[PDB]
Amino acid sequence: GPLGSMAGRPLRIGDQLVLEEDYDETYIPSEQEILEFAREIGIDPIKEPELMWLAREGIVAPLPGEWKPCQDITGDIYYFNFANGQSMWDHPCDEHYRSLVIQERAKLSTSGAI
Repeated sequence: GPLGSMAGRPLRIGDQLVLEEDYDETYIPSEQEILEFAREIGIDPIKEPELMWLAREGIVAPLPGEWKPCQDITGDIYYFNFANGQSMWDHPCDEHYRSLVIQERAKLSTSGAI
């Protein structure tokens, strides 16, 4: 026996399929694509153009250097942090941009947001 903590962890090859491969940094998004990320992250860009400067940077921004997508053995896609050893079911940068929009909106509205 191990006479302490056991290391008999499960293994699979389907759990090794990482989806991070290509990304472009220099491309410029169209106004229709900036409006699409603004509407997707919860913004009304017709009345909230500050939160849409946030969305312009939003659509071009990549994931942090420790986080990347991978395949789960049930046949599904998820996100994993390789420095902390943590999983997520939504994009870490997308969840960050929603939180950043909400906090910027609360500051611009001086806690009187609607």
